[PDB]
Amino acid sequence: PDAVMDFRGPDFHEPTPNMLSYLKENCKVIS
Amino acid sequence: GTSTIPGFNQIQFEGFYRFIDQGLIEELSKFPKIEDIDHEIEFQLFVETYQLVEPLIKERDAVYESLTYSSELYVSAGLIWKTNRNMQEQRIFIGNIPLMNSLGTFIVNGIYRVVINQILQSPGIYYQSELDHNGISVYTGTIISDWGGRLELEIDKKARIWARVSRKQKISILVLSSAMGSNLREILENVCYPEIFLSFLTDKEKKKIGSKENAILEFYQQFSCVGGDPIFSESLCKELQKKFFHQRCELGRIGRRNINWRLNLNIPQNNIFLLPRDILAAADHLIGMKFGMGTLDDMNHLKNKRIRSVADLLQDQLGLALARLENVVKGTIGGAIRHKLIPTPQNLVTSTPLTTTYESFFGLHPLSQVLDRTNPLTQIVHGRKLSYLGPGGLTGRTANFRIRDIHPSHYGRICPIDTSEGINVGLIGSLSIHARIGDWGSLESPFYELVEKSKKAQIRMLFLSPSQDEYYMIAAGNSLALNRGIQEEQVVPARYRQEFLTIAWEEVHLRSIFPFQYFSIGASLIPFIEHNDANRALMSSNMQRQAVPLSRSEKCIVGTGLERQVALDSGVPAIAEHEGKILYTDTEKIILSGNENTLSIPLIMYQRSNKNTCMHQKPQVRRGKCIKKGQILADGAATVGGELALGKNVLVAYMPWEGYNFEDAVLISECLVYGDIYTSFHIRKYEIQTHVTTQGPERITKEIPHLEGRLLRNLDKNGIVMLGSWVETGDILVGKLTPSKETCLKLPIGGRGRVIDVRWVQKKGGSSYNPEIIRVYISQKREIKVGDKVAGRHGNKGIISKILPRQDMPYLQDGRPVDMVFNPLGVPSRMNVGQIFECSLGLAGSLLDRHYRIAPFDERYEQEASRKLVFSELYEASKQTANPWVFEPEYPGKSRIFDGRTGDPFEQPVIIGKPYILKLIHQVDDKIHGRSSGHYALVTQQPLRGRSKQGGQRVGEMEVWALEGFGVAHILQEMLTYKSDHIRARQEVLGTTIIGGTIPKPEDAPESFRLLVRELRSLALELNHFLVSEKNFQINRKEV
Amino acid sequence: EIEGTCITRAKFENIPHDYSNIVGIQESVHEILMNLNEIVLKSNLYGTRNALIC
Amino acid sequence: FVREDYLVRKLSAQELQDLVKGERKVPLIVDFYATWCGPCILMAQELEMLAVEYESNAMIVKVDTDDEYEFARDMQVRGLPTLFFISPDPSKDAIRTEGLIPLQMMRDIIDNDM
RNA sequence: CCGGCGCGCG
Repeated sequence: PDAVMDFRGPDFHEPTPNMLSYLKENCKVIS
Repeated sequence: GTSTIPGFNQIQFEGFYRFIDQGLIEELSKFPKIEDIDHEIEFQLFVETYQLVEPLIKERDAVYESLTYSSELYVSAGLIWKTNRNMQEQRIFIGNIPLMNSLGTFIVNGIYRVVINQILQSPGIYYQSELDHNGISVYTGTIISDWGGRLELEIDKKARIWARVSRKQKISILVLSSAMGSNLREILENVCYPEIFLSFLTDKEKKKIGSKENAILEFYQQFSCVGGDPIFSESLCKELQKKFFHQRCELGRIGRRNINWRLNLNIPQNNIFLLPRDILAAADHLIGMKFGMGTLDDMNHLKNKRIRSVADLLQDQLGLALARLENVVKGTIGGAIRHKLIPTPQNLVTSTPLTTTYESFFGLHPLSQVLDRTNPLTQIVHGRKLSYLGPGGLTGRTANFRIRDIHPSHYGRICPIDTSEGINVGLIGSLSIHARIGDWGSLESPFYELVEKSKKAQIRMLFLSPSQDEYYMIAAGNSLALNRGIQEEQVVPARYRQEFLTIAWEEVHLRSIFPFQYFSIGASLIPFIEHNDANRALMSSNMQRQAVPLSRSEKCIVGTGLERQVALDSGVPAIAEHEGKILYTDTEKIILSGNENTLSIPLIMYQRSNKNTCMHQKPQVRRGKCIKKGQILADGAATVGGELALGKNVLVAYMPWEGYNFEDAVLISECLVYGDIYTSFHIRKYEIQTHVTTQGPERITKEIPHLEGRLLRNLDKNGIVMLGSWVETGDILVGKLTPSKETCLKLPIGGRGRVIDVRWVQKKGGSSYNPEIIRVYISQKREIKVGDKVAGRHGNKGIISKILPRQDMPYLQDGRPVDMVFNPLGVPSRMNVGQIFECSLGLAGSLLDRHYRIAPFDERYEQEASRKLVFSELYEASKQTANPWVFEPEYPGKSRIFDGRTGDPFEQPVIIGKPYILKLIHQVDDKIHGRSSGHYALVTQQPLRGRSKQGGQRVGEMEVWALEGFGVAHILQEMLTYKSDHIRARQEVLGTTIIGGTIPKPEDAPESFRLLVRELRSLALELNHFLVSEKNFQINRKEV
Repeated sequence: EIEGTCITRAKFENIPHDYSNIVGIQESVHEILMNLNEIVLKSNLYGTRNALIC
Repeated sequence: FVREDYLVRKLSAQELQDLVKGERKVPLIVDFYATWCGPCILMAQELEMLAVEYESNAMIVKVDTDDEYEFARDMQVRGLPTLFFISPDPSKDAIRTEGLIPLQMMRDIIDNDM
């Protein structure tokens, strides 16, 4: 009843990246 | 999504990223190299130099001060002055491109917006046959282009083929075929029936066919229905090409794909135009199918559909944006040329085309909607909707009755339960949990492949489009069955060719193994859903979207295990973006430091949604705790420990109690009131704007004439209500004077509360006066009351009609009174048995200190799987806690309870438990309305419409029929003349009733009849009302 | 029918409204009020007595 | 701009040999795992947490036995999950732990044995 | 104080 959900567990997708940071990471938006 | 449930916003996330990569480049092309008529000045864009820069305003700032979250577009242009033969290239400014949030929503003018997906008929060739008046079968083949252009090929009674374009414009195939240049010789050889085409060759058509141009002119005559002989010209073909070839002959990449399949053609993919062979090949099947060769096309099949995401909608508006820019430049280059000046490339292009067409796309387009922020469940399900409506789609009146039905191609792609209620039923869908949008606009769901021994099969999870869905034998059963034979010969239910079979395992290709495969988020939050009738599942999904976040939240004892998925993908909780350690925590912020990177995460404190619901976050970690990237840091509203928490676990009995739970009424205890179990915060926003009038701009001041100091007691020196003041109905919020009449902002009826936020802000503009805006936010603590609506997750809704003291409620054998009493008669008619399972298991979990997250359809393991789970957990709680009433061997789940008023037991055992009950937005204090008199409409002079406008109630024609059925002719006249629109008689009724001196008959016409007479006068018609005296037969003209 | 003694009204000094924070205090005003509501007192007498937290 | 989701790095047998040969300041923790092994998922999560805890004071690496089966057999690996705690001092001897040991046990080994 | 569009409730 007091369990905290572990979002890095085997039943979860990969952490959702920041959209702006994802765009900048792939070199699509300049600073 | 091969091995886990995918992100609920992954379709929005991937669509927008596709637009950035390929949508911009594919649309920045096609931009014409703009040249003047003289060809002197040539303006062009260098699309390979296009760039986007990160927005200058932060995403929090964009919504805070009503801005738009967008990024700059900075392509480069080259202007050619052949007069000087010199080139100038500069980084010109094109516009602002809105940016999608990680949650999948845009921000325009400080308003969250969501772009929903659309369903429409996929391009290709479609074969249909419709009966005529006499029942003679008439076949038809229809070409659908990339823009909805329909080219109908029809067979008439005389077997003559006509390429119908409109309801009247009819053109033969030979003229159309020879319009493009198909010589009459080769048309006959490429079909199996040269005779049929030759039989319809009148001597007039042959001469026009013989030459290419005469076919074009005749085709124009039949297509345009214009009297006279047109002259062949280059402009005529271009005019026809835009109207006909541009809209009815470009298939596209998808359109070519289907035509190659349905017409069985080996044509290269790159050919995105309707080749002339396709038309001639289509006529072969069309005539050939008339003789039993083939099958008709299923129009409701999902393999004949496409899905347009935010990628297609944002790219299309860019097609309008740049086409709107070229018309701006053409006027600009022509204007500067007439002045013989050399304009810099920046001054030839303004940012209005891109910025405005995106500003007006979210504002006006039906597929762009305001994000619903009632609770975390509404934030994510709104973005996953599929609609047949919108531009290019059928309307509710337009919608066919065979549509709105469930098609076998929907399984795993469109939820069969979730749909809208009302006229739009069956037209607004919802994506399944595991559904994915393919690369052809088709929906895909994952299936597990069973293959032979000699096959690698590295990944056996393959996503299946509806086109290939039919031709696989897909089973949903299990392999827990053995007889004296072998396992491969055991039979299981399966799907094949849109039907349900029962075949052996050795003939099964794919298995459906995911538990939430066929459902949407709403239906996937219902525990024991397989015991509820599917009719209530639709209602239950809607009610969960209306749940109000409570001032304190708690997790459900019984769930499905999807609550953690909903919490993660909603963005309401705080999720770490970097691994590290927790160093500091408080209400306003959480400080996380990891790998020499120290971040500070602010927490939302008592913020307002678009639905007047409070948003609030509390920390979920302590100082000194190590954190992984992607793990929870804090809990938001309606979220506990990383799970969706929309309700409370309360003690509940299912019995009738003295008629106070009659029909759907709910009897509750005072403990739910003074315990603040169902207390919610509600925040309204009141805005006032300052405008510049002819007499002068509006002024804001504390000093207001003809007002008491008691009303203005909460104002500051500037004239605005003080932060942290308890306002009242009729109190003053913003004191404003219009030259000066009082035009101040007052608190409406029932809005009493505490002022929590004031925003005195100026919008900087190019005028000498800047519009001042004031926003007052008022919190209202609403405990549960009589008339509020509560519901469970099984379609069990009800109104609170009675609140009792705890000593009056029925109580259990441990002496505890129950909190709610529900009518047991609501189960058999509503056929939702899953609520009986949940309440018994919720009681067991509370005693055992356990929570349960149960996937649906647990009877796939064994018969009565839910019964064994609930009964064994009820007995475990009974045995461990020494509470023999919790599990009764005589009648499991039911126990004898006692009357709180007499102490005597009720005769029959009562099913008791601890279910999960939600509090809904539909409640009193937002629905109670009253009116004596007041403001009336300007034209009809009838009382206004709406509770917010202090309007009256309408007595429609069906209510007039009832009054005529009773014969109450004087009640009817009151509601027709001097309570609605008889201006003279309304003022006399107000006077007589205050002196109590009898109301006389109006005897004159109301303003609605006089309004009709004038309108009839405007049509040169006179309508006179005459009274003929029965005494002397004198005709009297009534004033009208 | 059994009566009890409880805290019914608390007065602050530098608070705009009960939905705000105090710098250096981990709990907001709302949490402080909720904690004050949970204090169990005992008394045999009636009347509106006042206490002090300083 | 986007941080990586995993801090434990996968190394080859040759890369691990070079790492062990070279000068080491912090303890080196070598994990042997296989993706088909059920217990290795929990060990993977535990080692991610351990890597988060020991930012620069330890080095966590993993070796897949489906790529270095002979190397794992040489290193006296009898099953999965198997951990090797290698001290920075060459004079001392490494510690092999077999099974899903607790995170506190890993912390104790690193603190008081490496 | 006027109409369209979208979303809902019974």
